[PDB]
Amino acid sequence: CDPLCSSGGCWGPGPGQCLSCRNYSRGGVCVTHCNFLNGEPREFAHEAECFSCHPECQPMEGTATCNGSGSDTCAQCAHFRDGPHCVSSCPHGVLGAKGPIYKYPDVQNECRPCHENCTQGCKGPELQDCL
Amino acid sequence: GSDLGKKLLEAARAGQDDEVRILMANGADVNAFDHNGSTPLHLAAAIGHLEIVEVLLKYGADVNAEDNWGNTPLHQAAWVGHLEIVEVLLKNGADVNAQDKFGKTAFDISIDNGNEDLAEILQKLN
Repeated sequence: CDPLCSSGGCWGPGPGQCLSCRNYSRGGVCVTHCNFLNGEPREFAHEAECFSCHPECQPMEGTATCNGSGSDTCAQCAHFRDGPHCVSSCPHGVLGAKGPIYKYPDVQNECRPCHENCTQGCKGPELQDCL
Repeated sequence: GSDLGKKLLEAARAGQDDEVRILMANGADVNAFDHNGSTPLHLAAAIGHLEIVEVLLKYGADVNAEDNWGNTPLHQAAWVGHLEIVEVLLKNGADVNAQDKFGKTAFDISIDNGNEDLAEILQKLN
């Protein structure tokens, strides 16, 4: 049996062949720990299982990169942030509840609304900022 | 393919054509969706990236997928005036008479926005 299997026992000598893990498991394979502080992809744990952080979470050094799988549970957004979600880009007319949503990124890479009358996007909040 | 589906949604969103091609070659879920129900095809249709639209369609994207509001990618393409994307979606089986939450088709949307070319294309193609 692999040393990462619990006191219970195993069905084969491999890490992915234990009946239960001593510490953590990544896709049914026993591991010493998840990619909490180092490694790729960065991970969080739930019930002793390792799950990947959303790819838009900025990988943090010496601290957790996320506490869940959603783009809203990152410690920091790698690129831009739209409301609670880490996104690779601000909306470019993607449909929302009342039609197309256009936003621009601010100095802090936060997505802010375009002016009501912008049809091709914007680079700021004013009407003269349309396009 | 689930981790790659999340990466696929972001690459399609940012119009990263090469990234999408690499992600599809690695088997990313082409019908994955974000918190708005938007699939990679909805996102590609909004930013106007015709080659991303064609790559996703080649890899089996559902041309009639709906977001949280009942919108198909044809609705998204018509709303922002992407005529060539409307033409490619129609060629790959898009339902021309799919209705949104207000009972409107791509044609009604084009008429409501005064896009005469889009309305004409929709009439001639179907």
